[PDB]
Amino acid sequence: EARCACPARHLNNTNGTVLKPLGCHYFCNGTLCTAPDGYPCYNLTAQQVRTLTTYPNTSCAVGVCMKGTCVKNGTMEQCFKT
Amino acid sequence: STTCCYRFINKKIPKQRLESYRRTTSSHCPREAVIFKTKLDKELCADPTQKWVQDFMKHL
Repeated sequence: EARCACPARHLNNTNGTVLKPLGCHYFCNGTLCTAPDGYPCYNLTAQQVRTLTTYPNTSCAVGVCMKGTCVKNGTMEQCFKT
Repeated sequence: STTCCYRFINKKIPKQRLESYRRTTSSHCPREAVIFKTKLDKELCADPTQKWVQDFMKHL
């Protein structure tokens, strides 16, 4: 908990929505942390992750974290890395 | 700019335990946060809606 109170990189988008992480896991200190349930997220396919770049080049599945899984909600966004 | 906080350090950390580092996360992060650093050099996420923090940032 306190250990997982550390910041990590989120992905950006051209949709004017909140930044969102790749999946619901992140690394802090010596802990591999899990985003809180309800936390927004992007669920990208292995292929989508392989081609992820600094500009949008695929439709990114928006999702909600629940016990470490990014459950897709149906919404798609033009996500990208900075 | 894309660094965001998933969770916060709930309890107040005494001023004697924190360094001078301060960074406000993007307004586009799911959760509004300020980042401080402990004297152990650990970056820690803090809720700016906690008077414990507004006091510290004023102190800086």
